[PDB]
Amino acid sequence: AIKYLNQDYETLRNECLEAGALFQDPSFPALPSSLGFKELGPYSSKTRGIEWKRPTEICADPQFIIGGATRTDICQGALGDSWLLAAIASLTLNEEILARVVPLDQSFQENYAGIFHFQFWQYGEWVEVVVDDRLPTKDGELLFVHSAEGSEFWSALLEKAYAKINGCYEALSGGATTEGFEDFTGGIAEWYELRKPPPNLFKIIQKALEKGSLLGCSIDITSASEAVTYQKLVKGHAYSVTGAEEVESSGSLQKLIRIRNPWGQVEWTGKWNDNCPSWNTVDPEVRANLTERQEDGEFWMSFSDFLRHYSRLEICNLTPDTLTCDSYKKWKLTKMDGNWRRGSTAGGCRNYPNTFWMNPQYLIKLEEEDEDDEDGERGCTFLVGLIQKHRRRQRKMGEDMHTIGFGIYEVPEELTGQTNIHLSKNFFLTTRARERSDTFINLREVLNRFKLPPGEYVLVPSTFEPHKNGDFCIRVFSEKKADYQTVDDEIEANIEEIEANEEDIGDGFRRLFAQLAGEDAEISAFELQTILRRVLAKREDIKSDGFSIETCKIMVDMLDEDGSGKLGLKEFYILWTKIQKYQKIYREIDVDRSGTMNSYEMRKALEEAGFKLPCQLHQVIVARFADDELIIDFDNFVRCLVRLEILFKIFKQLDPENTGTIQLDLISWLSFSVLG
Amino acid sequence: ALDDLIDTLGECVVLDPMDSTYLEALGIKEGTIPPEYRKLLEKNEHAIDALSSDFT
Amino acid sequence: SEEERQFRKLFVQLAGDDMEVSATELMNILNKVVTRHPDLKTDGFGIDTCRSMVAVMDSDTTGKLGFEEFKYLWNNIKKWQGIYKRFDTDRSGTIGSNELPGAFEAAGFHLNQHIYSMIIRRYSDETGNMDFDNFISCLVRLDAMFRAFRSLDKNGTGQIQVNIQEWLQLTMYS
Ligand SMILES: [Ca+2]
Ligand SMILES: [Ca+2]
Ligand SMILES: [Ca+2]
Ligand SMILES: [Ca+2]
Ligand SMILES: [Ca+2]
Ligand SMILES: [Ca+2]
Ligand SMILES: [Ca+2]
Ligand SMILES: [Ca+2]
Ligand SMILES: [Ca+2]
Ligand SMILES: [Ca+2]
Repeated sequence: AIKYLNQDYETLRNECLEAGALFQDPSFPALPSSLGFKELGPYSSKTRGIEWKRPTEICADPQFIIGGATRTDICQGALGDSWLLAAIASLTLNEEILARVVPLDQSFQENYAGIFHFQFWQYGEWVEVVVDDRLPTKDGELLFVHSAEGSEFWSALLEKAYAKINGCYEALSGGATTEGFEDFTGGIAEWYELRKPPPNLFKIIQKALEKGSLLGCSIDITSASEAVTYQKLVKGHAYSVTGAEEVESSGSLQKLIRIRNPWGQVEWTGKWNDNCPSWNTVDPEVRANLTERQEDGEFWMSFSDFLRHYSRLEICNLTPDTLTCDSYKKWKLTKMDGNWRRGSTAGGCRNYPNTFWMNPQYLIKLEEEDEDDEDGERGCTFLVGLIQKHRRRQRKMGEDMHTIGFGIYEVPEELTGQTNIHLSKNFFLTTRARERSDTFINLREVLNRFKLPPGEYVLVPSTFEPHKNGDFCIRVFSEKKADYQTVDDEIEANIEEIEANEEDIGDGFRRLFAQLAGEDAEISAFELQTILRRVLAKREDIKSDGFSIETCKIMVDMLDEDGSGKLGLKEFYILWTKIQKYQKIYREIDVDRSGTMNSYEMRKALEEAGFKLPCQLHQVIVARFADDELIIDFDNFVRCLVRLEILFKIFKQLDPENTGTIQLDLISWLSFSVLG
Repeated sequence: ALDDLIDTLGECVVLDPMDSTYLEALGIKEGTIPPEYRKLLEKNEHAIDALSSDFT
Repeated sequence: SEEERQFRKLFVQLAGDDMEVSATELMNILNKVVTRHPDLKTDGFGIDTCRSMVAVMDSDTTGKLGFEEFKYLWNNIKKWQGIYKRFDTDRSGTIGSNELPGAFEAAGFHLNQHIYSMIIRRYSDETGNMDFDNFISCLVRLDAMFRAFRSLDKNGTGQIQVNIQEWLQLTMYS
């Protein structure tokens, strides 16, 4: 798992029995802005009397878990994070996944300090987050989330761990349960309108539940006017589906289903509930194994009233497998992130052809042997999942989940033989999409299943309207036939280091070298700078800050094979051919003639230059060579392709036969990592 | 001459409606926050010269 | 215990209000401080070097420097400042060729003449002499790669091994 904010659990817990007492949190303040901004802000009346008390302080017997970490522990506090909370309640039905999120062995009595940890699925990686045990309490009792018995604390700390990843408590205000589910599972969220069930919906619930998937539901809201429905059902409110059973009550077979209300109080009325002599009509044998009689917000209802009353039903499966199917499949995963940014990459959907073509694009190879004829249709099954990163943390500024969705195009068979394969503005004006997301919706993730013939396809993710800023990532799940996979692409480069000798050099260059060098004969570092500025003030396109001297020196101490201070002919001829191509790429990739490389463009420029990097890495290059608007001017571009063409070059050759590994002592480690 | 150097850098219908939709985020209404807990929420109980200082 | 409270109290007033320090902001800061100290020769800190300072110091990778990051950086700059004026013995406002080995050793660093020369080739002006902003920019990344190395010398042997990833990660930072 990746360590969130790069803090470690076991290097904190160690650092107490050597430091003193109980531990605060630099990463995540217990100061009055680790809470809210507006509606629960630093001084909206609402916020006051509130105190960060540890479990030791408001509870003689501070426990972590007691009577298992079960679903009766989770009970909503003063915040609208039912969505997430419902998610937690249904998590505890699987024991051994709860494991992953909750390291159950924590205490207050062992080698303890005040720090805690949880693991979370986050936009494609598993991430472990640490918090301190201090929690928001007012008066005696707890305020946000709280247990059944009031000296159990795990579920409240988890809540705090989920706010930390989201900036603050108030940000957790509202969303979908599947946001929670996936953040616990990394699973595949299938949805269902309860107006339009598929046939075996009821049998799906049972499969799902058996299959250890995650389930939850909710009645939606319509504009204009009050909350609670008079059968006692909370409107616009996350509930957690928990039990699936069909049992013949004297007369007819009964479809029944167990839900849980995250309040932990207020169960539904009128029909089939808890204090209802319809339970007279059922056999005691499986009855006294399945139905209780106490208010915990948990209850049953007919599948009929369940269909009548609930609007939405979200489900999270721990595989891309569908539950309509009854057999397990093999699946490859392909991950890719990107950004929309107004001006360069924020395109809108196809409804806006003037911009649409400036979103990022993504290849999708559906391959011959992965074809099946299943379900009548013949093709390759796959799943696209587009998901907004970190949207919940821009809630401070006011913003929220955009309206997202995607479209798929068939690359024409004449591009088939190509890497640089980008799709034109006019291309989208002459070609309908081949497949596409259901709609565009303002969910955090939109993901559907597809089946197309083997071939190459472009994936175009977008908001509905252009000019919307935001980051995303994509999960593509391929169905595969078990005779491959375990195959993992890796960081590779591709030099083109040729053209030594006079034969390959030219008499033009030969003659023109003589000119520019002047007296000192080899071209100095200060000389190459004069050159770079000239071109910089010649080329109309090619935005640049200017080429610094610290960079030119670097260019010499790269092609300075013989060793001397400066650049001789062959040495310079190579340098030029290299700047020539860095330029051809920059040109060819700069399809909006900004004269600059945006995120996506960079990724494509690096690829055209031979490098093959993981997302983590592209994302470092960007974060390091890019200005605030997330863009790279020509000089940074060269600096970047230079540095990298060196790092790789230095790796190979220090590792000639491809032991994926290399070894360095201190002094020379400095001398590579800082210079030559 | 330098001019001559720089020259070496490269010589000189159908609509397809996409429909959208809007889904209300859950629990963004205060009517959804517990009664027992709604209770609690009311009630009630120069710039850079100090850096210069570090040099001399 | 005491100076921190009265230090943090005003890290904020220039952190902006995303609470973290930007490369542009870091620039702005520094250039504001040198002009008040004209006895340290410099052409000023350019954006690109403030980017890498933030890069190598950023370490929770929030892309910007929070308190413990900013504090650490500053504390070093301040150490290296006194080291500048001290080992600048001809009062030029630059560390010259011969002054260099003195100061770096003094900054805890231990090199050969070979390394020193090349440093001087890459970071010094024409005459061998070396600016202030350059001297700082330089020590920041010596300090980085030195801790990074440390952070892997678990064998204590003064000898670490890394793979393609790690290599790039730790060096795509200059
Ligand atoms: Ca329990
Ligand atoms: Ca009940
Ligand atoms: Ca010359
Ligand atoms: Ca630049
Ligand atoms: Ca040479
Ligand atoms: Ca561009
Ligand atoms: Ca800032
Ligand atoms: Ca930081
Ligand atoms: Ca001097
Ligand atoms: Ca300088």
